[PDB]
Amino acid sequence: DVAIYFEDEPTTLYYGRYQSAESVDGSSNSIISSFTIFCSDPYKYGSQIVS
Amino acid sequence: AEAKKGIDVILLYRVLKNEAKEAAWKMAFQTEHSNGKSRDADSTATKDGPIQNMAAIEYDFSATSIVAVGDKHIDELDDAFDNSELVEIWEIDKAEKGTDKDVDKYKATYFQGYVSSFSKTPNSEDALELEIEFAINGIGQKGYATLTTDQAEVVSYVFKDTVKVE
Repeated sequence: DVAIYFEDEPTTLYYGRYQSAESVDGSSNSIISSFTIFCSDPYKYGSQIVS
Repeated sequence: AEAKKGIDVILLYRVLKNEAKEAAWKMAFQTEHSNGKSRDADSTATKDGPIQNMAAIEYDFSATSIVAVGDKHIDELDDAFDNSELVEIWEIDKAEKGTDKDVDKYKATYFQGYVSSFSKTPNSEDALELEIEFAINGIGQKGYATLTTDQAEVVSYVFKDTVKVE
């Protein structure tokens, strides 16, 4: 597992890793496709607080 | 050079089963007909550019004329449509003539097919009109065809005197 950050949520933390991709066409040099990430701990953490 | 007129192209018909009894006849009062050919082009995209794969030939045929009084061949075409028999079609061009071994012949093309449409709309102020469509097998063949004297000329009068005809 690794840490994943997104710019529209600057105060969250994610855990997951790459799982699979999607097929791409071999007839062009401009490609649109997607891949899937698998998060097994399904919760979204925040900053650390020590009290 | 000289342009080519569309009035020099005519059509001939004959039912297949009567090929050993009669010669092809000409349908009277023809106005226009349409002949078209096309192929379906399938395009596959590669990193170099489109590459085209061609398919078979599709024929599109149609005819139009004016029904004449006392003409028996329309009945033949109607019967052929009813019983679904084969029909022969000749497309003869009168502006081209043969040179060496075909002195009295014109360029033509040969087809066979069925009849798949037979329509007529009579109104109260016009003349009767007929429209026919065909479905064609195989590929048309090329060659040279023969036209008789009475089917290649137009009839007109000549000078006459001013005395009583005896």
